[PDB]
Amino acid sequence: DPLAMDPVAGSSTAVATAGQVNPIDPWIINNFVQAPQGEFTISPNNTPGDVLFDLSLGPHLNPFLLHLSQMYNGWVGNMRVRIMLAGNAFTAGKIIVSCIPPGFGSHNLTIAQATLFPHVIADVRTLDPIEVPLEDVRNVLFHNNDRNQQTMRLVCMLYTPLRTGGGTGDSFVVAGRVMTCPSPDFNFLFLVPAAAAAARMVDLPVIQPRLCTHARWPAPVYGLLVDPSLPSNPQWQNGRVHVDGTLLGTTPISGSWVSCFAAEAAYEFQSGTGEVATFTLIEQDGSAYVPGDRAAPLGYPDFSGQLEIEVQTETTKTGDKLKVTTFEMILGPTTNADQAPYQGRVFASVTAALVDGRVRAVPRSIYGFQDTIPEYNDGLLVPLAPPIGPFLPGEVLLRFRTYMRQIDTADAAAEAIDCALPQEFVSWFASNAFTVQSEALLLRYRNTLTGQLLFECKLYNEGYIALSYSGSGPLTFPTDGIFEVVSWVPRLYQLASVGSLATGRMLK
Amino acid sequence: RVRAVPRSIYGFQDTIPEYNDGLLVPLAPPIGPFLPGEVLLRFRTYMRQIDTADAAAEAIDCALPQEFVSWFASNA
Repeated sequence: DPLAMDPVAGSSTAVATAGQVNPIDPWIINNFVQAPQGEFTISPNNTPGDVLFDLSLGPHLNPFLLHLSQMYNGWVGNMRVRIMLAGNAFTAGKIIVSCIPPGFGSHNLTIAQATLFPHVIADVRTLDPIEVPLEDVRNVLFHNNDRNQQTMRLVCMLYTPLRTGGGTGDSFVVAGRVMTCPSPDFNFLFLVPAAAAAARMVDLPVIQPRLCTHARWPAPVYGLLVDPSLPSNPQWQNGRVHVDGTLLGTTPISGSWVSCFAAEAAYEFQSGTGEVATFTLIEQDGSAYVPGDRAAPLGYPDFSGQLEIEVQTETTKTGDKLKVTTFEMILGPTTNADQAPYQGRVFASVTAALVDGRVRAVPRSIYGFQDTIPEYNDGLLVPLAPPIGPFLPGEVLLRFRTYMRQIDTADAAAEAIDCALPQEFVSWFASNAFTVQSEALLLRYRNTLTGQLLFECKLYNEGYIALSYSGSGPLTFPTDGIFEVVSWVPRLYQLASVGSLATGRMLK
Repeated sequence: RVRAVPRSIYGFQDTIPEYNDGLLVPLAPPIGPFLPGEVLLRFRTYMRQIDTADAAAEAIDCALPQEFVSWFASNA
């Protein structure tokens, strides 16, 4: 039957107020084309009341009109919608298409209430299309290019439950299509050169944590956790970057650089018993190191304890003869007391407890690890990326974790070391140099295989991730494991925390 | 009738005294709240603390200088 509505006027309203009244090509006027929001699906997974689609009047409902939209700044007029359903003889059901006037707002409507608006109902079996006029109910003379305007909408809902019979293959869905064309009342308004204007955003790579490279110790990432009893605001110098691409601290691009160094090596004689190698540091790509605006050469260790390093002749060409020695070097402050990576000079000793000229040192194990920064400049202030933070109340740092070999001395055992982003995300942000638009990004961590959402989190623009968690209590997450953006997100955005995954509930 | 002015402090602790011997008393509320990551800006001066073989400066803080106290009470 016809809609319970009176015909709405077109251009006649905005004549004495718009600067121009611009007509459209009559060939568009009645050619039914697939709307940009031209698809939907109904499946037994849907429940009566589910909104299959929600359209709002505007030139954005027709591809042609849309193209013209980029040329004018206003519009007025009525459109015409046509809906199609590709059902079976096995698909029983009914859909409701209702016109919701502007000003009504948003509410949860029961299928019964959906009927109270001018509507059209159709059985999912129909071979023929359904037609519904989308009138331009106006409170104002006309419309401007603004999707913040409240225009009349078309809401399609499942009126009755979809009930497939026969050999019920739940992989069966009814395909729906929406098509439109403008009623001859339609008119664009002011001619504006506005022909082109877009933007961009930030995305993350779909790499699971357990496929990633760790940014502070050169090993795969093995763990993904939060742990309120660890230091909340660590002062990590590696694995630091901002979402905008700004690298901080000693953060290298390559994960092969992480916790490694290069030097010219020699054996001076202060004590005079040549067991101590003196390393004059160079950058690991063989270029000269100059004390600058970071604490040490790129990737130089940003923690303490006693590091066992293996030092080999630098490889320049095939046939370069190689010497390889092991040393222990002390990373922390102690004590009367030499070592200033920042100035370019560190000492290790031949775990006497061979090699010289130019060498490369890689980490072999740690002894007495402590995750605090070494004394980089022998007492003097030094340039440092800032402590990670702040966090809202109840927010804690998301940790990517790997294990160092710690030695002993009658016993080597795994020791945990954490970082704020995997090296792939370090490289990703340094490379994209995204434009940042607000203070943090809302991310979901999801299992893309199973579909399961594990949690939500905040990626602050300064390059660290927060979760809300009250426990006390390291909490560990599956590492397989993809992150997705979001939103932007103000900094006081409240994240969701959690529940006892048990759902059941009783009528009571 | 006398006037008493402070000369030094011994065992300072910046917690309020017991003004009403156990009973509830009228009090300005604790300073706050603060957003997460926000902390109080402190105006600081030093009391002479005594000892007893050793007087040494001791820090004591307040939320606004007295001139700003007077300024707001006056401007309303």
